[PDB]
Amino acid sequence: KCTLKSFTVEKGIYQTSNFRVQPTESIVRFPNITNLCPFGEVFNATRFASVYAWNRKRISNCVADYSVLYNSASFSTFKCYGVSPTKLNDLCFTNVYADSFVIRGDEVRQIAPGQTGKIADYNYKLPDDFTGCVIAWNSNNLDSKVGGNYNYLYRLFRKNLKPFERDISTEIYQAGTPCNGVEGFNCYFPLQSYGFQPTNGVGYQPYRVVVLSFELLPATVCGPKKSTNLVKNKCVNFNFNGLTGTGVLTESNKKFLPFQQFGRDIADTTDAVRDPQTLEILDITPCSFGGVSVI
Amino acid sequence: NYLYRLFRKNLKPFERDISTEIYQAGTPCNGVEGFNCYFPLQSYGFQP
Amino acid sequence: QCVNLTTRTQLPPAYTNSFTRGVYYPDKVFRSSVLHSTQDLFLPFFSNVTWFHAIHVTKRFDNPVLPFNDGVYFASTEKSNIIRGWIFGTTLDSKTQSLLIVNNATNVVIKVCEFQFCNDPFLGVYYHKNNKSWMESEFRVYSSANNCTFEYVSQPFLMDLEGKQGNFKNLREFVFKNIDGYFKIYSKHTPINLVRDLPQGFSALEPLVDLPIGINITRFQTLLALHRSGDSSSGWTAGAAAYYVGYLQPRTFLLKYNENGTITDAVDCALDPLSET
Ligand SMILES: *[C@@H]1O[C@H](CO)[C@@H](O[C@@H]2O[C@H](CO)[C@@H](O)[C@H](O)[C@H]2NC(C)=O)[C@H](O)[C@H]1NC(C)=O
Ligand SMILES: *[C@@H]1O[C@H](CO)[C@@H](O[C@@H]2O[C@H](CO)[C@@H](O)[C@H](O)[C@H]2NC(C)=O)[C@H](O)[C@H]1NC(C)=O
Ligand SMILES: *[C@@H]1O[C@H](CO)[C@@H](O[C@@H]2O[C@H](CO)[C@@H](O)[C@H](O)[C@H]2NC(C)=O)[C@H](O)[C@H]1NC(C)=O
Ligand SMILES: *[C@@H]1O[C@H](CO)[C@@H](O)[C@H](O)[C@H]1NC(C)=O
Ligand SMILES: *[C@@H]1O[C@H](CO)[C@@H](O)[C@H](O)[C@H]1NC(C)=O
Ligand SMILES: *[C@@H]1O[C@H](CO)[C@@H](O)[C@H](O)[C@H]1NC(C)=O
Ligand SMILES: *[C@@H]1O[C@H](CO)[C@@H](O)[C@H](O)[C@H]1NC(C)=O
Ligand SMILES: *[C@@H]1O[C@H](CO)[C@@H](O)[C@H](O)[C@H]1NC(C)=O
Ligand SMILES: *[C@@H]1O[C@H](CO)[C@@H](O)[C@H](O)[C@H]1NC(C)=O
Repeated sequence: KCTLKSFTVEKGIYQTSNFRVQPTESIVRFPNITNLCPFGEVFNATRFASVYAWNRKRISNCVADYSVLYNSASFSTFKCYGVSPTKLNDLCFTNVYADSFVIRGDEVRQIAPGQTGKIADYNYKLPDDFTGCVIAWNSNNLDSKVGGNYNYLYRLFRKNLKPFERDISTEIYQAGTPCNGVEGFNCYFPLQSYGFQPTNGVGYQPYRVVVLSFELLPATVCGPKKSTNLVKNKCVNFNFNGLTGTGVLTESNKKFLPFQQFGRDIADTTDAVRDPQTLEILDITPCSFGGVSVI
Repeated sequence: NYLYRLFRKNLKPFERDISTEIYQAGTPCNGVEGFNCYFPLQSYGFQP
Repeated sequence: QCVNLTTRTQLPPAYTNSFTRGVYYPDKVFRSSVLHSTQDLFLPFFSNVTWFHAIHVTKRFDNPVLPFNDGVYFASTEKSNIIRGWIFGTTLDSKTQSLLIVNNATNVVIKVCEFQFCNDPFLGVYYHKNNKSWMESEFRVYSSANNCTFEYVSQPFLMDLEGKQGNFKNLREFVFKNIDGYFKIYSKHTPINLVRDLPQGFSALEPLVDLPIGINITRFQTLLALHRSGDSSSGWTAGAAAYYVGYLQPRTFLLKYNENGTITDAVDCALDPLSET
């Protein structure tokens, strides 16, 4: 009656609407996660270099997962600038630079973009538009030894460091009669040690710090891309390798070539897809739908 | 004096959300400031 | 340390005819018993291709300069695996990133990295007369590298390396493309029984790899191997082999997909009015 927009209906058959089966139990299927960059090598490393000679590592061509690092809760400081601790999983970048070093308690504040300080100016200067994260965790049981761990060194005298600049040439600094490269008046040593003690408090205890920066300009490393289980014989919203569709998956007798992922029927419509997890071929058929006539 | 919400799970047009309950980012802290949860409000800090 | 190899006679370049070759799968879509018209970078049917020889008989050692416009079809007619690898780049002197692929005696190396490439890079296999054995001994390709961004080495294995006598019995077809920062390599192998030709018939090349390199390539070169048992630049034997190089351009092809799902025939859309129809 609403379809004909009248309160009287003549004898006959009328097409009113279309019954469609709503999809249920949506599934996402992504390939096996078996290629992870050695984040443990950066973190779990037995020894760390000095802050003026911080360890530099490249990260690319993996399937990274930052959720485990965030949920570890073993890090005293986890500060991300330009990104959030969450939502970092599903982002891709061309490459990642990892800078590892060891600092003291008060040095944590100085390791930040836009923050002034002697160390932030002569040891490690962060760019103003820095995008990435900084992770600092206490290492009183590893980087602190009875009697003084003086293995970690920081520049003390310097005439300014550009962002992400490495300066291994730290010749004797002249403060103004020149000493001609000899220790003496008007020229002091450029380096100075920390001397971490077990007796030192939280403000002077050693802290292992790793800075991760993401650079993008094709992306090489991406996130875990978590997947779900496989369900058949039901109208399902499926996502196979970024191909999103709706329909029921059934066992198919078609044999795919090893290099072919999904098949298309006549007129470029998807007909069968191979799930990357187990290399199984499934025919996709639209679930039941059709017109509804009123007699 | 001026504050803006920083952490939230989306708002439809023309809503007011006066409640500022602590936001959980994923072990839950159970309404206590700490890990996996940060303050939802942040100040502007206007200076001359 | 690398030294230019002398004693190489100069002969004008030879070009031969390619008959329905250089066709590959445009994408990873499975099709059965259909007709698909696709426009992509391809090699023309019945086209001209550069033919380079390697025969002792001069010694006809050919590792010349070859540009890389939009993609290269590389066919190798061989009997003892003389041709070893390929080099891609622009400056070839460590001032620009370059891609290197070498299948040495034990592994396969794909390395995107900055090489100080020699003007005459090559491989060298030593043959022992006291005991029958052929082994790789020399590898004069690059000098050093400071930055080196992409590394890939396959699992170790063993290769024949022996120089057999007779007609050619192996064909290795490759297609190299560089699009959207992705380096695509398609490959196939075929048994043949010819002495000197580019074999006719239809052969669809299956994709091999799609590396996310993201560099600029406008120049490519080949790497062969030589046999030793004279001086460092005169005492070398080439070994029978040949290779044909063709250049791909954007063309439209009509492919036929059979019930198996493989490409069994194709027609160029701009060759003759019959194929256009
Ligand atoms: C092979 O020949 C080329 C040029 O024919 C040589 O390149 C020269 O290398 C020297 C030192 O490396 C340079 O000073 C010259 O300027 C180069 N010449 C040119 C034209 O580029 C190359 O050194 C030779 N290889 C050898 C001798 O092993
Ligand atoms: C393939 O390329 C060759 C050379 O690049 C072509 O042969 C040349 O043809 C022109 C006239 O069209 C002549 O002036 C040249 O002398 C030829 N080159 C040589 C080395 O003789 C050839 O026509 C091209 N096409 C085919 C099908 O071979
Ligand atoms: C073929 O190339 C591979 C890779 O470049 C060589 O394998 C490397 O050999 C060096 C020297 O012993 C080792 O230090 C590396 O660890 C090897 N890399 C691996 C195994 O991935 C191989 O030696 C080369 N073959 C020959 C005959 O020289
Ligand atoms: C260090 O190694 C342990 C055990 O292998 C692992 O549980 C931990 O997650 C690693 N550290 C990081 C930061 O992932
Ligand atoms: C994917 O990983 C699962 C879990 O180990 C395994 O059973 C399956 O065979 C793997 N599939 C492929 C294609 O590697
Ligand atoms: C036997 O062959 C090997 C190569 O496999 C070679 O290294 C060795 O020198 C040969 N033996 C003699 C006595 O030359
Ligand atoms: C290596 O990369 C750095 C990146 O800053 C660049 O400055 C340098 O020129 C490159 N080449 C060498 C040989 O260091
Ligand atoms: C390739 O050339 C383009 C020219 O616009 C340039 O922008 C790009 O940086 C180059 N890439 C490399 C890896 O040289
Ligand atoms: C597929 O190829 C096989 C031979 O490998 C052949 O016997 C068969 O007829 C082809 N077609 C099919 C299975 O539909």
